[PDB]
Amino acid sequence: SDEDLLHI
Amino acid sequence: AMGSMAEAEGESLESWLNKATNPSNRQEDWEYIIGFCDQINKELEGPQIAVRLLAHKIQSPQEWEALQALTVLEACMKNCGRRFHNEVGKFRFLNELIKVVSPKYLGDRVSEKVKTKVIELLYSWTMALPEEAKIKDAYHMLKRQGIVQSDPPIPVDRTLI
Repeated sequence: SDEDLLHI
Repeated sequence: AMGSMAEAEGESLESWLNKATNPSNRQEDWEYIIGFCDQINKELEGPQIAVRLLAHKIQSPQEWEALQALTVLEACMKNCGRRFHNEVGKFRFLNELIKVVSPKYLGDRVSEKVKTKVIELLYSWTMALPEEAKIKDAYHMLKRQGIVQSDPPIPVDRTLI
């Protein structure tokens, strides 16, 4: 339960 | 559906946030800032709700509102324990801060004050919260991408490691 790092 | 966020729990916590982040505030009203932490400490889903609420206020287009939100977020880190730390240490929350500083997202329409305070907090957390692995992952990536060139100076005292 958590999203993936927001790769910018 | 959306949980307690849509219920009285959420409405109450956002009501407390409005007060603590009202852009009319002459200055920081700690009567409302700390009171928000207390509500979080008594609520079963206080941390989950709170961080989503804080993330939203921080992404506000209005400077003073976002800044006070960052102050409340700081207060919560020092007054809401591990249970709060653990929710901030998830990408679900951290990606929201990243949008504030990355030009590919909100980055271009956010004052420099806000973005630097956000950087200072993330960094400060890597020093103070080593067991929150995801926070440095988010920080180092901001470095690896030139958003953060050099670690910033931060407020420190004897209680900080």
